[PDB]
Amino acid sequence: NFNGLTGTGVLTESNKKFLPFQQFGRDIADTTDAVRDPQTLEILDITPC
Amino acid sequence: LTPGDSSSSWTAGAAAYYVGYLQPRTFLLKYNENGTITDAVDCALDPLS
Amino acid sequence: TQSYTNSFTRGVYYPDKVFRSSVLHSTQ
Amino acid sequence: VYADSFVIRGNEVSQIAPGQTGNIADYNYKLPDDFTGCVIAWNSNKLDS
Amino acid sequence: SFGGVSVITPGTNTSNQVAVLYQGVNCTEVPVAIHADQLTPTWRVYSTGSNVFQTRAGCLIGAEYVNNSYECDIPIGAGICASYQTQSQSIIAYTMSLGAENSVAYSNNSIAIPTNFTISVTTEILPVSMTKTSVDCTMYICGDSTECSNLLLQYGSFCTQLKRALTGIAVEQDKNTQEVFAQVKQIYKTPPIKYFGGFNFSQILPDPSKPSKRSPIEDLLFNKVTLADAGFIKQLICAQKFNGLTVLPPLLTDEMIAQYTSALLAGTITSGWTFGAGPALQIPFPMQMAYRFNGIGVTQNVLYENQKLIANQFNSAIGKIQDSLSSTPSALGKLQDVVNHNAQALNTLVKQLSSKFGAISSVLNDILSRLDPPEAEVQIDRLITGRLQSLQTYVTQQLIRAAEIRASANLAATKMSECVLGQSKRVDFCGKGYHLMSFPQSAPHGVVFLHVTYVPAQEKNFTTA
Amino acid sequence: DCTMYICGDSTECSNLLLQYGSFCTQLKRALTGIAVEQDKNTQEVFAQVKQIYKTPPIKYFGGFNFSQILPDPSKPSKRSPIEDLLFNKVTLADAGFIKQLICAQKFNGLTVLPPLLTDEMIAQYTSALLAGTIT
Amino acid sequence: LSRLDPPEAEVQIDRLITGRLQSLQTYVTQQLIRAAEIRASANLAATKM
Ligand SMILES: *[C@@H]1O[C@H](CO)[C@@H](O[C@@H]2O[C@H](CO)[C@@H](O)[C@H](O)[C@H]2NC(C)=O)[C@H](O)[C@H]1NC(C)=O
Ligand SMILES: *[C@@H]1O[C@H](CO)[C@@H](O[C@@H]2O[C@H](CO)[C@@H](O)[C@H](O)[C@H]2NC(C)=O)[C@H](O)[C@H]1NC(C)=O
Ligand SMILES: *[C@@H]1O[C@H](CO)[C@@H](O[C@@H]2O[C@H](CO)[C@@H](O)[C@H](O)[C@H]2NC(C)=O)[C@H](O)[C@H]1NC(C)=O
Ligand SMILES: *[C@@H]1O[C@H](CO)[C@@H](O)[C@H](O)[C@H]1NC(C)=O
Ligand SMILES: *[C@@H]1O[C@H](CO)[C@@H](O)[C@H](O)[C@H]1NC(C)=O
Ligand SMILES: *[C@@H]1O[C@H](CO)[C@@H](O)[C@H](O)[C@H]1NC(C)=O
Ligand SMILES: *[C@@H]1O[C@H](CO)[C@@H](O)[C@H](O)[C@H]1NC(C)=O
Ligand SMILES: *[C@@H]1O[C@H](CO)[C@@H](O)[C@H](O)[C@H]1NC(C)=O
Repeated sequence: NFNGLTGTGVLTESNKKFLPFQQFGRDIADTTDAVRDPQTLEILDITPC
Repeated sequence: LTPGDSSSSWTAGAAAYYVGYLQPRTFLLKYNENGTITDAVDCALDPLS
Repeated sequence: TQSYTNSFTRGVYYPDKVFRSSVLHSTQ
Repeated sequence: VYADSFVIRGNEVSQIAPGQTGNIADYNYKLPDDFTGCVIAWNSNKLDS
Repeated sequence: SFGGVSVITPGTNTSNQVAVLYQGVNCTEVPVAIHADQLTPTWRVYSTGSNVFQTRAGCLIGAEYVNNSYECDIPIGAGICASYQTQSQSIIAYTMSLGAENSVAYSNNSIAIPTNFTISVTTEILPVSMTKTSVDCTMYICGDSTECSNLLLQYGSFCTQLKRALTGIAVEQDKNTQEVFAQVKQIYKTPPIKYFGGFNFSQILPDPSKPSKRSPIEDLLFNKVTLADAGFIKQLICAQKFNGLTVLPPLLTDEMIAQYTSALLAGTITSGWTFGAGPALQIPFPMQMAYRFNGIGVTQNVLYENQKLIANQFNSAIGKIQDSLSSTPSALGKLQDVVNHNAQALNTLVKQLSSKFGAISSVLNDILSRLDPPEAEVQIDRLITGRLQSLQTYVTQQLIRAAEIRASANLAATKMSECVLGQSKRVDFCGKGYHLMSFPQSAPHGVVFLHVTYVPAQEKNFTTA
Repeated sequence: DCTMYICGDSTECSNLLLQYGSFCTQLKRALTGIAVEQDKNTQEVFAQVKQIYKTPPIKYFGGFNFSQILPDPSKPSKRSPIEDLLFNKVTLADAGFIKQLICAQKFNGLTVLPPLLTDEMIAQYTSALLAGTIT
Repeated sequence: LSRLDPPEAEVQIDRLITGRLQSLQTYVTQQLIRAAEIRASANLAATKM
């Protein structure tokens, strides 16, 4: 429930280059792939079950 | 650095100044692996474009 | 000193605030 | 989140709708067709008396 | 007045000059000049009066006519073809050349008989199978949502058919290689010592020095052809297919296929064509080649008197074929396009998911979480019917592609049953010219034939009665 | 052309169709797949020979009469007499070559491209394929 | 269009758009099958030739 974005999967650390204005990561499906934790400002990752 | 003359109609004269106008166009942009834009081509310049 | 020159390639700005990588997205 | 608040004729409830034109819906108040949200109204007899 | 616009260009890494063809219109009218807000192509860079040429398919701008006759590279139409040329460089359009003019000396009593010949080797490339695929309705359309599934079951059996059809296609694909390759009951083995009367076969037999045990030509073919997804421990775009799209692995891995090819090679270089009919029989190679000449109306004495030269010619051709296959820009077009078509189809199928289809959004979770159900089933219904329509086209085209591949596989099976396992009399079937032999080789989703043929040479006239 | 057929001269229709994704790149790739293929069939059926042969001057062949299949130079198109019946018997509808009333009614994106091998150089292959098989 | 406002003209057009799209898809689907047998007939001519 990262500010919405209901889903399910696996969360793990990433090595992305999220710029200070960059918030959400996407792949070529218009589906989320990387998200930043609002409460810690950390670059997570989402992996399907 | 503001000297006076009557330059116009495709001349060259120092101003420390630039201006341009925007138009509605379609662009094709590429993203580097870092996530940084590096190249872009507009579709309404040449047939090759 | 009004004068006319060429702009070459300049003015590309991020059209969206979503991360991409190795993509060829196109926008109008 | 934005809240616009004004008092109007109660017979123009229909004119308070995206894409709906009228005496006040063409020059006074313009409703974009992409409005998501809700509108709340109530009788104002004790309000304007 | 309106029409289409087409762009003729050479490789962008070679030059940046272009030409423009306006489809079926006359340069007398609006292509003659362009004004602002008058033509949808806004750029008025072309003078619309420089080197204007008229063609039966529409007048062409940006290339000048030449009255020469060359074999043409980029076909424009109505017999007019364009190509790059040096004046200092530009693009020209001209008239196609049907070939080199020649005439014959027919007369009452003159006949021309050849005095020399040439053993030649040509190649042939054929697809035999494609990449299997199996997909899920439940996760492609209504991925991870109970109510979406309960709405999907309401449309009846629109999903059992899709799975059944895809499984049938996969099974037929697995049968194709079996019927093409399994022509031998017993796996043979190469002779222990490899001497064949001057004929040098080391370029096509397996090489035990390498771990994979594949011939050098096989190695070139495997390295040149590049594959995207082989469906092995999938666990970037290859892994982005976690929306329901799988890839199953072929039944016969590329180690028995090598053994099948080696068995066919050994049987055809130690037994001739007997092992295609009954028990394999031993016969020395020069005698086999003598009989294969005997099969085209040439007495065996020529082979027995010129064996050294024949072997040298065959060795030279074998050596040259590897270099020609190596240095060519693109000769394996068919297999590459077979891979590319499937990859593009899957990419389009995946990308179709990010389409509103008239719905408010393309994210099922958000739409089913943000709205009270009565409208949720309406929106989900629109999304479901759109996605189902997108899915049906995929199997519809898959069936046709599978049918075409089946026709090609049948042709390859016939060619291997006829040319390889015996000399073939069908002209222009087993190689240009009179046919001598064939050799098979594997390639990722396909086969390659080396046809060894016999072509006449310098001739002399005589008077006949 | 998708836009011409469906959304005839309508910006609002053109904008709305963009929602349906790529239901038109496929409809253009599929038809250009057919168009390329057709120009390849007429190459395999006819262009078997790399060269072009010329019929000998005197049309005597030991008593056989080949006048009805060898081309007659008198006609402007240099076609053999038999195929003249072929063109008269066959009643072609339209070739789409500058159609400019039913043929003009297809001014709805239904263009008809012309073949690469015009039906004049097709005869030369037919002449070559036949002039070399009689001498 | 001249008889409708933007609100439901979108829907009425949307009824026509899917009407012709499904109609056009039938054309190409039949062309491919027709063009399949010709290739099965051209390949018979080349062999016979
Ligand atoms: C000998 O053979 C040559 C070539 O095979 C014949 O010469 C050709 O004759 C035709 C007759 O029209 C000419 O068009 C060619 O240009 C000739 N070719 C060459 C290379 O000369 C010749 O007719 C044959 N017979 C004799 C008696 O020479
Ligand atoms: C038939 O063609 C072959 C083609 O090679 C000729 O072989 C050449 O013969 C010359 C003369 O002896 C040698 O110098 C060459 O090295 C040979 N070529 C090769 C590849 O070995 C042969 O001479 C021709 N025969 C006739 C009668 O013309
Ligand atoms: C013809 O056969 C001989 C042996 O019977 C091959 O000889 C060696 O083959 C290796 C394979 O790459 C080469 O690296 C050596 O240079 C060859 N030695 C000599 C002395 O030639 C020979 O390669 C075979 N011919 C071909 C074309 O492969
Ligand atoms: C891109 O990332 C690589 C590895 O993370 C790094 O070496 C390189 O400097 C980066 N380039 C940038 C940030 O422009
Ligand atoms: C185009 O040709 C040049 C050779 O000058 C080569 O370096 C380049 O890689 C070529 N382009 C592509 C896409 O391979
Ligand atoms: C095309 O232009 C030529 C130029 O003279 C003209 O004669 C011809 O009639 C035009 N074609 C049509 C269909 O009008
Ligand atoms: C090219 O050939 C044509 C024949 O159609 C001739 O008329 C012309 O003079 C030649 N030379 C040119 C076009 O420079
Ligand atoms: C063959 O001989 C006959 C008898 O003289 C002659 O009429 C005929 O023209 C000859 N053939 C050719 C092709 O000239």
